[PDB]
Amino acid sequence: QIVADERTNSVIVSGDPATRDKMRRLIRRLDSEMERSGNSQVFYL
Amino acid sequence: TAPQDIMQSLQSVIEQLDIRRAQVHVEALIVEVAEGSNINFGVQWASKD
Repeated sequence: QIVADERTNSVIVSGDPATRDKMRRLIRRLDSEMERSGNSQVFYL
Repeated sequence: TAPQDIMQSLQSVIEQLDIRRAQVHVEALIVEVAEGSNINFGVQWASKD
């Protein structure tokens, strides 16, 4: 079970302490900072 | 106003569209040199009948 809270930009998670380990490790990678390159780039012609 | 992900995108765009503009000074030079001439010479007669 996963529910997201908009205001604080935070994910509520539920489960036993072993399952709340995995999603806590998997959310640290999905929160990793993108390097400079989004889907949008700016080309100076 | 956007979610935390779209925002961080739109901050790197605005950062790169906010650059300082260069200004240009454009001179034109319009030159004209004209030179005319003409010459006219001729004899005419007249008389009685």
